[PDB]
Amino acid sequence: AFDGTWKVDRNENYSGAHDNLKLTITQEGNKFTVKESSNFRNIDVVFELGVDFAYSLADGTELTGTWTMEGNKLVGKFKRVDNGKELIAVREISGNELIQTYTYEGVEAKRIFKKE
Repeated sequence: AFDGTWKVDRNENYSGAHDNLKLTITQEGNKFTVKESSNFRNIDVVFELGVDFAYSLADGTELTGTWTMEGNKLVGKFKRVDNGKELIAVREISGNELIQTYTYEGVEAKRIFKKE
């Protein structure tokens, strides 16, 4: 749980570099980075667990939050004040994988992926 790579593997794969997600988390003593590979380069979210902070992410973000990894959960809350105004990731490792329910202004947008 939160210990190794996750997802995606489209054949050998050629060049180009296109919307190549993949998760990979591996806590190591309050140091869990998450492999939020998305449509904003790979980009990682590093820090030391229950480590609050105002950290940019996509040169036009302001994800200010605090992930307080609780074993199998992912409580905290980051927002892009400037416009997204909320892009939490309320979530817990469903079971042999994760979703990531981006809690946004009232909605529960869950992305459905997993692990490899």
